[PDB]
Amino acid sequence: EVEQNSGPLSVPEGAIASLNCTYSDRGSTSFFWYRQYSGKSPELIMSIYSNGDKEDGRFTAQLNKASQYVSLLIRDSQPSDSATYLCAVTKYSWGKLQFGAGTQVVVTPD
Amino acid sequence: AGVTQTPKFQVLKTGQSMTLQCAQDMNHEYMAWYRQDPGMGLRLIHYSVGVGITDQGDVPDGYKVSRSTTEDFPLRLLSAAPSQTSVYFCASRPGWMAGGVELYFGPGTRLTVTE
Amino acid sequence: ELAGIGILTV
Amino acid sequence: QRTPKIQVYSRHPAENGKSNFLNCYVSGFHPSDIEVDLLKNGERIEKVEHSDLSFSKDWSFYLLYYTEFTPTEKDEYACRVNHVTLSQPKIVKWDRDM
Amino acid sequence: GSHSMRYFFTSVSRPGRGEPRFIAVGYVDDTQFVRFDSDAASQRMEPRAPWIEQEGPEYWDGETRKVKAHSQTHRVDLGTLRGYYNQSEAGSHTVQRMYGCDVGSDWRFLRGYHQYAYDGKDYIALKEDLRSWTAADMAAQTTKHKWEAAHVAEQLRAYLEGTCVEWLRRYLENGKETLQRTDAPKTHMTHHAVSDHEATLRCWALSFYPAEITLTWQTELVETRPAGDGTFQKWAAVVVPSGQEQRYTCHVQHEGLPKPLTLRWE
Repeated sequence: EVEQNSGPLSVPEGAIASLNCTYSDRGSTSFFWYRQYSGKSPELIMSIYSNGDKEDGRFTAQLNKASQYVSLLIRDSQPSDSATYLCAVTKYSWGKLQFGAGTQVVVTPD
Repeated sequence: AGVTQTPKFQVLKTGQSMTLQCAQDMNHEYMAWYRQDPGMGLRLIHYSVGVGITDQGDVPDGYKVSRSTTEDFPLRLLSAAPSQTSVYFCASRPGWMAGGVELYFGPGTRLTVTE
Repeated sequence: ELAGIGILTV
Repeated sequence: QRTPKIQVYSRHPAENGKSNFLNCYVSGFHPSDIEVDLLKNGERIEKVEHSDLSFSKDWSFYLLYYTEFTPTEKDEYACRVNHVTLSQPKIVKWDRDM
Repeated sequence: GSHSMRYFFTSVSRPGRGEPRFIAVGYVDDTQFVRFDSDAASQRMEPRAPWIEQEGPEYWDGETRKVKAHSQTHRVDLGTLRGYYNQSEAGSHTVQRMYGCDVGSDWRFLRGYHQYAYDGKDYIALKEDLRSWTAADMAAQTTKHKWEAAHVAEQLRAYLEGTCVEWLRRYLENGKETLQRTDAPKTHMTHHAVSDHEATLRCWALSFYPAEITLTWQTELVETRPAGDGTFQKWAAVVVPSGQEQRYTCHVQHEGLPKPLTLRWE
């Protein structure tokens, strides 16, 4: 069970988009965010394993294993970041990936 | 070149049968089929950890797969039902022992089953 | 408790 | 290749007629293939337990071999170890104050 | 009052004799608490300590699954490594892996480890920052590139600073009677003449835990050894001119002692 708010989230250009996601299996080890443009295919943009923050480009992922939530931050939001962002959680390398329904983000022109 | 699927769009009448192609030239040991329905996110149908090896996913009923080579992983619809109306994604990656983590997805197949 | 990630063939 | 290091000793200070344990501690060797025997008057003792194979920071292996015994005045105990790095088996005799 | 959890993995190839032998053991400090042996009948993680047995089937299911995965990768490792060094199939070889974490007397993360060896030599190792690798020779470099690209270091770092530490604390608590004990060494001294003008003084430390100890004459020094019942032994010797026995003192330092001991021939 991987839970996400469907949205849509309406965020102004240049602002910071704030997405989050909760999972039920405490033993989960691997956490991912996939991006899916409308009518297209999911594509991995972030992965995170340790508690705290991880930072890659305009993307920041945040993980709290204690509270069992994982977050994604998008800095310098652009219209071209308008998509659905899927949360993905598995346990161990060989574990089956569990996908959330995704949150849609709409980034409006300045 | 990534992952290719065939066809990208398809309409079917109830009871009809169809095979969705999926090919990949990256020598990935692992391939899998997913379906996306509005508001649910991705559900695993079948997957294959290697040539000749396949196993059932979250929702395998009504579907059959084979894995004769590394490159191909076709999905057979037995008798199309309206419930099977969805978008179908093929995905692949190296095996986990080799460091495979990211799933590489194909373009998707939009499939409509009419009554 | 063993590591469930990061153990890979050389 | 690294030759085994051998210690023979008892779990408790030895007293004639008191139950004890005879130990043979081998360490610092490589590879892990090794044969360890506890001897009583020059012949092999049969009921001999051993620890599970582990190693140290320098990657060398170590094992504890041990058996229950009751010391007497006449009986001589020793440990015999054979390993690829040894031309002939090595025998360490049990001196009860070492 | 620092504590550690440490796992050791050994794989030895057996040319023409089937599967490689695989040996895994787990330690909390100087105390072993789990093991797996590919040659045993159970084919599962086995308890080796009374306090780990309270764990339920999910734990054992999890550990058996991971330890099997460990043996699979090492099985493949032997084949791969034989190729990297251009060795024939005719000989036996060894690969070894060790990893784990240390916590301080406050049970906060202290340090982390992960090292790999082939035939008893350093092959590749995670540096202290847990963010980069130390690769020895030409062959290890290829593994380094592969593991860099696969983000292995990020994964191991998350385990060592997280899961390893959290569980290490869990073990310490559950086996507190076993693991958080200080058995002070029981000491005594031995005297034996080695000549007409000189004698040997031997200082004994017995039945202590943990293994860490300091023996000092104010020298023949054997390495600390297990007693077999969960305690350790050590002694130290000096050769002394006969008659001058009283001038020498043995000094014993150990966690279980409120204050260090001093012993002279008496």
